Parts: sequence; C-alpha cells; structure tokens
Amino acid sequence: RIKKISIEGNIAAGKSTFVNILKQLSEDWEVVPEPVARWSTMEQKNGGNVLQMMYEKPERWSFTFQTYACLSRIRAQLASLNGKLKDAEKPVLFFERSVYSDRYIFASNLYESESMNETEWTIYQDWHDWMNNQFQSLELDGIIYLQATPETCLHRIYLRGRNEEQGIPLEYLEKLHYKHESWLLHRTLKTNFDYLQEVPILTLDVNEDFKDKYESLVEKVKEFLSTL
Amino acid sequence: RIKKISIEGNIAAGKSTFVNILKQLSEDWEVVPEPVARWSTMEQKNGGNVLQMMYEKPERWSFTFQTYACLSRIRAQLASLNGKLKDAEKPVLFFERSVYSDRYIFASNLYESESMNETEWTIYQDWHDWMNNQFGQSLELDGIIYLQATPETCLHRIYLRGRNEEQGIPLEYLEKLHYKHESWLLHRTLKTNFDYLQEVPILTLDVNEDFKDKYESLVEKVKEFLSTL
Ligand SMILES: CCCc1sc(-c2cccc(OCCNS(C)(=O)=O)c2)nc1CSc1nc(N)cc(N)n1
Ligand SMILES: CCCc1sc(-c2cccc(OCCNS(C)(=O)=O)c2)nc1CSc1nc(N)cc(N)n1
Ligand SMILES: O=c1ccn([C@@H]2O[C@H](COP(=O)(O)OP(=O)(O)O)[C@@H](O)[C@H]2O)c(=O)[nH]1
Ligand SMILES: O=c1ccn([C@@H]2O[C@H](COP(=O)(O)OP(=O)(O)O)[C@@H](O)[C@H]2O)c(=O)[nH]1
Repeated sequence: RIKKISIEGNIAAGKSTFVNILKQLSEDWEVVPEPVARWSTMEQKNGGNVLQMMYEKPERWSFTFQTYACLSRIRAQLASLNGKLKDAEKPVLFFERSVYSDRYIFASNLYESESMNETEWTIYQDWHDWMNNQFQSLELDGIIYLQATPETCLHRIYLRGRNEEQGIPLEYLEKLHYKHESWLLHRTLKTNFDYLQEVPILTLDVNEDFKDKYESLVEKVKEFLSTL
Repeated sequence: RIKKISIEGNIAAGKSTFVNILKQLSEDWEVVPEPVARWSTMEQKNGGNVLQMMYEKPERWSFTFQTYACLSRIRAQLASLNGKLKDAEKPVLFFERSVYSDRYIFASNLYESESMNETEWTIYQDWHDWMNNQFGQSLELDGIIYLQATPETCLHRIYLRGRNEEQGIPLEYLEKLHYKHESWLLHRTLKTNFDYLQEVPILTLDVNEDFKDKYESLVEKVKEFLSTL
C-alpha cells in the first residue's frame, strides 16, 4: 500500500539532495538512500573495498561490483518496506536510483566500455532477470527523472568533497546521460521487464541550483503523485 | 512434505553412478543433477565458458564461477520441488550436492588456496546467506547421504570419466577436497551459517569397494535412513 517511485538521474544530477528535501516535507514520505553512496559494518567494509578496486582496476572488478551493488540495493529497499509506513495515510518511499538503473545504465555502460566481456554480462543479466522475477514487491509505482546536462553535471561534480571521485571525464557522463535520455525521455530503450514501457514518468529540469528555491519542483512532484 | 536428500562427496567418487541407480528403483524417487556436472541453453554457453575461463586462471574466475554455479543450483532445486514428483505417495528428492557443497567445500577451498581474495570470499558469503533466505528456504534438507571414499579412487575415475580438460586434474586437489568432507560430515567441526543443519541426520557410506553391479547393501542402508525420517 506504499507507492514506490524511483528518482533517476546522471551522477551529480541532484538526487541525494532532492530526495532529502522531500523527506522533510511529510510523514507519509520516506527515502531509501543509494548503498554505493553509503560506501562512497559488514556491507560498508566490502563495498568500501570493491569500489576502490572498481577505480584502481575496472575490468577485473565490474562484475563483482554490479552484483554486490544490486544485492545491497534490493536488501536496503526491502528493509524500508518493513521499518516504515505501516501506519501512514498516503505512504511514499522514494528510492534513490533503482535495480533498473543498475542494469540499463551503469552495468550496460561498463559492458559497452568493455569492462565486462559477454559471459560476465549474460551472467549478470541472468542473475538480475531471475532474482527480480521472484519478487511486484520492489516494482515501481512511478519514476522521476532528474535531468541535468553533463555541462551541469560536471559543473556540479566538483563541490561535494570526496577524495575518490574527483577524476571523472565528461564523455563518460555523455554515455550515461545518453543512456538516461534514451530510457527515460526519448523512451526507446528495450528492457525485459515489460511494465517499464508503461510506468508513469516525470522529467524535471534540475539545472538551476534548487537548494535555495524548490517549491515548483515539489508541486509537480505532488501533482505527479496524485495521478498514480 | 517431499523429503529432500543431499548426495555428497568427491569429484568422480560416484554420486552420479549412485543417483543414476536410485532414480530407477522407485517411481517415487527423482534426481537433481548438479549444474556444474552438466557444464562439461544460455546457461550452458555461460557455464562451459566460465568453466574453461576458470581452469586457466582460478584466481580471476573463482568468485564468478562460484556465484554462477550456486544460483544455478538454487534455481534447479526449486523447479523440481515445485514441478516434479506430482502424485508420489512417499516422495524423495535426492540432490546431487547442495548449497553447502558449493560454499563450505568449493568456495572455501578456492578462497584458501588464494584464487579468491578476502573481499571476494566475504561478498560471496554475504550473497550466499541471502540468496538462500529470500529464495532458498524450501530447499532445507531432511538428511545428507555421504559417499565416503579415500582420495585415490577418484583420479582413476576421472580417467574413466574421460573428461579431457581434467585429464590430469591434480592429485593434491582431490586430497584437499577430501579433508573438508570429514570435518563437515564425519566430526561436525565445521559449524556453519545455518541453524537446522547441526541437528540433521547424515548417512555415511564407505564406497571404496566398487558397487555399480552390487549396490543392494548400499541401497538397503538408504531405505533404513529414509524411515528414521
Ligand atoms: C560514482 C561512484 C561509483 C562508480 S566508480 C566507477 C568507475 C570507476 C572506474 C572506472 C569506471 O569506468 C569503467 C571503464 N569505462 S571508461 C572510463 O570509458 O574506460 C567507472 N563507476 C561508478 C558508477 S557505476 C554504478 N553502478 C551502480 N550499479 C550503481 C552506482 N551508483 N554506480
Ligand atoms: C568442473 C570442474 C570445476 C573445477 S575446476 C577447478 C580448478 C581448476 C584449476 C585449478 C584449480 O585449483 C584449485 C587449487 N586448490 S588445491 C590444489 O586443493 O590447493 C581448481 N576446480 C573446480 C571445482 S569448483 C566447483 N564448485 C562447485 N560449486 C561445484 C563443483 N562441482 N565444482
Ligand atoms: O542544486 C544543487 C545540488 C547539489 N549540490 C551539491 O553538489 C554536491 C553533490 O550533489 P548531489 O549529491 O545532489 O548529486 P547526486 O549524486 O545526489 O545526484 C553536494 O555537495 C551538494 O550539496 C549543489 O550545490 N546544488
Ligand atoms: O561404484 C562405482 C562408482 C564410480 N565408478 C566410476 O567412476 C566414474 C565417476 O563417477 P561419477 O561420475 O558417478 O562421480 P560424481 O562426480 O558424480 O561423484 C564413472 O566413470 C563411474 O563409472 C564406478 O565404476 N563404480
């Protein structure tokens, strides 16, 4: 009876910020943060290690990293359905990214950049396809695309304060942005989960700094939710 | 309601020879051969490849092969439990190994001979717990039948099994695989991430003496074992 809405958007688009803003604005409203952002305790010590290796050597470590990331996401999102919103009136949980951006943006990207050979890729896909066919549970009631140019998205990357991330190209973001535009806006991308061809989507221009001014976003957020 | 029985032992000790004989005695018994055995569908290509990839460079492919081998088992065992044995009156499902074979025999040996690194093995264990408890609950065993054999018999049998890419698969390896079965199934040193297993019955068969035409004492022991359940 909880509505599930994934917030999607290229690295540094403004998600962790928007999802936090939104948390403060209702008791029916809860977030699930991104675990690799938690990495970015048994899981922390492990994601901690693989993400570092992800950087140090990506073609050895990408499979291992995509599989754990997804496992941790699924684990974290299930923990949220229990821990919250048992009582509330119109409960909403805002997932920070989804199992679907795990496969069709990041892992895909890694494959296309040759960080996963075909066996790793078809093994991951099998792994992903089977696992999530077991579960309607985490299935998304809707999506909010938080759209931000790599121009915007590089301009935003600098500020955050993280030793591990400071080096990331722009061309990279143009693959993800492209991967993001094709799935969420241009709406072409094929997926093996059919309902992703018909889940309600909302695209919000997150270009302007929305930290000191966000009401307009939230209205469309609220107006979007009153339709699902 | 269906009984689930795991058949455990060393590479080419005869778990397929036994399992292949038990399925044919009774309408009510069926068999779930392990994933890996078949690897010597897209899971077939996936499996042959990851298998040869791992031979060359265990240190590179142990985590991958290992995670793939055990998802494929959880899947196969679940399908039989919810598919096969439709109206048997006394229903027994014999597994060719189990998801403890995978982890506490094969994953442990590979981690402990440095084909998996610390992070690889700790992720594996984390995934393994969770793959079983979301998806693998109704695979809980009612017993284990352990084909116990000395480490030497097996190499001979790999020459008999003909398998060329294990043509001279090392002796020393079989000997390693051999000491973890004892601890697990003979003494109970190897306590595990799994509560019910401590109090789970185990039938042990010394199968050094060849038996492919003389399996009736061994088959008598199983029927006795099944009744205490
Ligand atoms: C931004 C912190 C997490 C990292 S580190 C990283 C990375 C590290 C080293 C190399 C790399 O790119 C792989 C090679 N492609 S390339 C630059 O065209 O040669 C990516 N990608 C990522 C994003 S992949 C990802 N997958 C998920 N499933 C979830 C999630 N948040 N991120
Ligand atoms: C079909 C052959 C599968 C292979 S290949 C392989 C292998 C190949 C090359 C080197 C290698 O070295 C391991 C070294 N450990 S040692 C010599 O005992 O100290 C192992 N181990 C294995 C067994 S891994 C495994 N995991 C399972 N879960 C199930 C199963 N039947 N087998
Ligand atoms: O409109 C914005 C959005 C984000 N940030 C800052 O940029 C850094 C990273 O952005 P964010 O975490 O929003 O990106 P995400 O990874 O969440 O998309 C953080 O220190 C934010 O405070 C900002 O200054 N203005
Ligand atoms: O009592 C036996 C047990 C095994 N084998 C031979 O040992 C080889 C390997 O046995 P299997 O494939 O059953 O071993 P698993 O790995 O499944 O234990 C086969 O060629 C069998 O013919 C045999 O001749 N008599």
